[PDB]
Amino acid sequence: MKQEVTQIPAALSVPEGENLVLNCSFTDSAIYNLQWFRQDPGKGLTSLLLIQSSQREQTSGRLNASLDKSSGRSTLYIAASQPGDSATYLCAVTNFNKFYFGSGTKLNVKPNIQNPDPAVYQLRDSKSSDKSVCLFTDFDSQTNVSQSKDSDVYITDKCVLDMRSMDFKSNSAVAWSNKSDFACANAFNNSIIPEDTFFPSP
Amino acid sequence: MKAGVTQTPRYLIKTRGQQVTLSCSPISGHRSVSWYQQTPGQGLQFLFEYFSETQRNKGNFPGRFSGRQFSNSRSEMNVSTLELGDSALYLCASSFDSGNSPLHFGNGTRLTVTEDLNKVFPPEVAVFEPSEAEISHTQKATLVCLATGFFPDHVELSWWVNGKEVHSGVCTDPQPLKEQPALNDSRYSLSSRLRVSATFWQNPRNHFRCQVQFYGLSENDEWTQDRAKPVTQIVSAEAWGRAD
Repeated sequence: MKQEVTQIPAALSVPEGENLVLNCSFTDSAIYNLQWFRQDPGKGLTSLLLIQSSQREQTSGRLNASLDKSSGRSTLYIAASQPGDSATYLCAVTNFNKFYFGSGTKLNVKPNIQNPDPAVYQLRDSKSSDKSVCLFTDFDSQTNVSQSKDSDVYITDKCVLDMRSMDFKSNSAVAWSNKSDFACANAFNNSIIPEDTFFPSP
Repeated sequence: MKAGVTQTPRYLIKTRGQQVTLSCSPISGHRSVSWYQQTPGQGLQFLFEYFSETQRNKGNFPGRFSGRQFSNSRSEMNVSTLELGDSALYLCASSFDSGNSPLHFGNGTRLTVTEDLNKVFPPEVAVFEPSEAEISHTQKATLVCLATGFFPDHVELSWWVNGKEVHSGVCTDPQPLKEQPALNDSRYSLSSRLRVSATFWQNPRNHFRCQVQFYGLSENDEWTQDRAKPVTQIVSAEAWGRAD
């Protein structure tokens, strides 16, 4: 028979501190081992757990995975999630003479922003660039950043930085363009942003 | 201190029809070496496993994908008659015994297959200094670095403050944005942020550098365009702190 490995959800966004559940199913129960991995962007895979076909579970740290071989299922439980858990999580099984990987769960664990202070700032032009650059920053993690209506305005998704020695984390998104009918006042107009967002006078 | 799984080369750009050979050295004491192709469109797919110099298991790839293993457990794979869809991260994994011991992965060889080397461009890199309003409102100062117009997506962006690589206060986008999302060999853009205290930014002795390593053409690639040959290179931009 043909092995098929299915993982759900495809993507999971959750607030830090919450427990998480990652599901893996396989249609051919004749496996030797099941393994869970994480993968960060720009990197290879890191083995988290290997469950032998004769075992029902394995634990390391905050991770616990069950295996129900006859049912064709494994569940990875991640307790008390942390931002450093953000990664793609892959389920694989080892069959008699083949190896098969699921398509993954992309996990994003969002920081709790203690004191949101949403604002859109204009960065200084560079003497060596022709772009105008705007920064939407310090919004809480429930805010969604959309793409522009304009194909020549570029907007990134929210990225979390951690100023470690200040115990401070913040979200931001960057917008830029080299078109002339473009201003920071209007850059994020296609996003639902906080009504109290600070727009400094240019 | 102990070496992990190593892979060489890191990055390759080839035209259609060419061939490549990739190498992997397992962790010392591992004897099972496995290769996998990871693409956005098909995910991670098994190529083949070697142990004690012979192929033990194999996937479903056509014969133009081949492998081998030497007596010291190093392994090579080869791909002949390269096609666009062979663009992928080629990952190798070592294990003491793949049947009951964990797989340990390398970081991969990133291969991009393109129709034409004239599609290859290094990044332009710029730094944008912080907003006055940010500094007055928050007592913090965000620098932005933009890397734009590059192809393929073979870049590494890093920040350096007074000559020391920093990760605190940094966030780099996980993936680049396609500058023309509908074209297959569109150029890419990437953004990154470095946030520091206002006090730190206000010291003119502090020096900030955004570094982008771009991995491009070989010295053995022919180049007949007027513009500069897009070889492997570093493109950088910098700033100094500024008082009031």
